[PDB]
Parts: sequence; C-alpha cells; structure tokens
Amino acid sequence: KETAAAKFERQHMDSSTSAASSSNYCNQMMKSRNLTKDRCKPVNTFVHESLADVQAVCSQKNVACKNGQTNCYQSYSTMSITDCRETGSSKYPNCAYKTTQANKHIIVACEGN
Amino acid sequence: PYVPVHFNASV
Repeated sequence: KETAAAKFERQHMDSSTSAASSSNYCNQMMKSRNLTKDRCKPVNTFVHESLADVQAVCSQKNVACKNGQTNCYQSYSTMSITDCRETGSSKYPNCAYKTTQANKHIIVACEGN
Repeated sequence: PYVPVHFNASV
C-alpha cells in the first residue's frame, strides 16, 4: 500500500497517450492519479512512454542526482513528457494546472524495488 | 531489476 515503485507509476506513468491532450490534460490527470485529494500537488511530470521503456532508464546513463546521490540515470534518448504545474491562481480544492508538453531526456532515481 | 522510484528531472 504504496511501495516506492507503484507510487512512481501512479504519479508519472501515462503510456495511454503519446502526448498531452490539450490544455486540460493536467487538470484531469492530476485529478485521476489522486494528486489533489488532500492538497494540490504543485508540480508533477507524466511520461508518455511504455512502462518497460521507462524502467530501462535504470540501465542507461548514470549521473549524480540533484542532492548528490549516485543512483540517478539519464535516458539516452528523448521521451514525450508532460509538465504539470500549479498556476499562480490555484487554490485547494480547486487546483488549476498549466499543462506543458515536451520531448526530453528524463533523469530518474532507481533502487531495487 | 532496479526500477524508477523518483522523477528527478527533464533533460
């Protein structure tokens, strides 16, 4: 009930779309993944790639994490991704988010789960 | 099998 791995999947995985819908993707998705139940999580990124493609990042380019840990890996190639971030005018429990679609190299922290 | 546990950054 919630392992670090399922938390990760619940929060960032969206293999059901190749890219962000439209301007409301962050509103529905943040909602769906229950990232706004108690509060409005302020920032969250969705990866539009298959689970396996993302797990495979842990055997890609090893880099330091933004903290100094050594368990961070960078994807060799770019990935379709969606940046969800709270708009200056967002208050609980009516959380508004600005969806920003992009194609980027993701950096993930890995552990044996 | 080391799996992603945190989404650190983009690019």
